[PDB]
Amino acid sequence: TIFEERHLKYISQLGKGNFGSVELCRYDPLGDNTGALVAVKQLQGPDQQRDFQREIQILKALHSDFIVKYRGVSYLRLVMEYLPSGCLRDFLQRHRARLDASRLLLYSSQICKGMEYLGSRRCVHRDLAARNILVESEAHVKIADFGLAKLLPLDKDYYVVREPGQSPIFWYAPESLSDNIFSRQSDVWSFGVVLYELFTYCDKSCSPSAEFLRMMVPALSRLLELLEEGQRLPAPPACPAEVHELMKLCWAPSPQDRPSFSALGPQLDMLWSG
Ligand SMILES: C[C@@H](NC(=O)c1c[nH]c2ncc(C3CC3)nc12)C(=O)N1CCCCC1
Repeated sequence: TIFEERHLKYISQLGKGNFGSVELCRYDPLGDNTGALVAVKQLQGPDQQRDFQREIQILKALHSDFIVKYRGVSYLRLVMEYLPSGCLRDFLQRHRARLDASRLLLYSSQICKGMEYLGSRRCVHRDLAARNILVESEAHVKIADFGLAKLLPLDKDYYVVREPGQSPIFWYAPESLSDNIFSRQSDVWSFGVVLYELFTYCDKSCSPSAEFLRMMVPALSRLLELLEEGQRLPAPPACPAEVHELMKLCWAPSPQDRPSFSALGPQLDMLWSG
């Protein structure tokens, strides 16, 4: 669980995003190109470093088949398993022809259990989106990107963030947009949007962005008015009705009226079997 920097050998960039990068490296103590591939996160500020230390301790404490696996650290860097299939967003866009409704329901279920495990750990993810879900195998996904994750204090069930969110606005719960309030129930909001991503196969032309522009002053405020009015994303083409109903349930105006991940899971399992 401790990796010497000199044995970690740079290959390429996997991702870039707010103050950090993920790289493909080979952990290669023999120096001969035979070592295992790992994904390595690092920062590129005094506070981001503190947040980074917290992100590591959170992921180190997580153990689930549906959460990207922590491998160790190097001292400054976070070492993780490397999933060559990349993110679900690109996987969906590429393998559209092979993934039927069941597969999509299998993914949904797997993400759901993962989120149920996070909630049980008192962890709010804050950035659930298909781009942050990694693909382990054609029938297995894992939640990643804990850079924004917060631990809820025992006394509270919500968290308030001082500075504005830097992710696409179309994934945020209304109370996050208006008051910077994040909770396990704002995660359920974002999960509804992830479901929408799965059943559109993250098609760009019917993405949240594209759909918002079609429904029509600051964009953040417009989106708020639309959601306040009860406007919502439409059923993805060929989307099963029961699955769309689940989205709308995740998109309940008030966080208390959104179902828990533990309630959702059973329902997704039944639809998967249905
Ligand atoms: C989502 C996050 N990825 C990870 O933490 C990964 C862990 N093992 C992986 N195997 C393959 C990949 C492919 C997708 C690039 N990613 C990962 C990431 O890339 N980013 C972008 C940079 C900032 C953090 C979020």
